[PDB]
Amino acid sequence: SRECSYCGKFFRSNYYLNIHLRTHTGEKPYKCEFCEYAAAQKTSLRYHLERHHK
Amino acid sequence: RECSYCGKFFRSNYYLNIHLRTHTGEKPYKCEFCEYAAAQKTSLRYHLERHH
DNA sequence: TTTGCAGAATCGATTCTGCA
DNA sequence: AATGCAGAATCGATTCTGCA
Ligand SMILES: [Cl-]
Ligand SMILES: [Zn+2]
Ligand SMILES: [Zn+2]
Ligand SMILES: [Zn+2]
Ligand SMILES: [Zn+2]
Ligand SMILES: [Zn+2]
Ligand SMILES: [Zn+2]
Ligand SMILES: [Zn+2]
Ligand SMILES: [Zn+2]
Repeated sequence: SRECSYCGKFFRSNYYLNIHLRTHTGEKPYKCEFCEYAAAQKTSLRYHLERHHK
Repeated sequence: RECSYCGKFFRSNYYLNIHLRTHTGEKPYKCEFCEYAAAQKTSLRYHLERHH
């Protein structure tokens, strides 16, 4: 589907909905290799690398 | 009135003392429903409103 | 159509400031 | 002058979206 069962928002793709759901479930598949930080989306990890590891 | 962490200046020593918590991580405002803690009163007030 | 990059927009959470 | 409440202003870690 494309509707979030938590917050009711409607998305352009099933693909992004599934990413979106991570924000409610707490799943965070992108692990920082340098510390124990994890992120739901790729952009958050990239930002984390640029600012805490430099 | 000068902070030694970020070099910023503040209007009073009273607020400078509060400001330092942003760096030192001292969080005297404590939620009585969960383990949340805050440096400034407004943060605790916001926390209580939407969460509890 | 489904996946993905990349970075701007968003808005929760916090800091700063007007006034007492 | 020093303390303090309360809300305006700001920030930034994440979500969202133009584009491919
Ligand atoms: Cl304390
Ligand atoms: Zn949702
Ligand atoms: Zn969208
Ligand atoms: Zn890290
Ligand atoms: Zn480090
Ligand atoms: Zn400082
Ligand atoms: Zn709480
Ligand atoms: Zn929360
Ligand atoms: Zn910003």
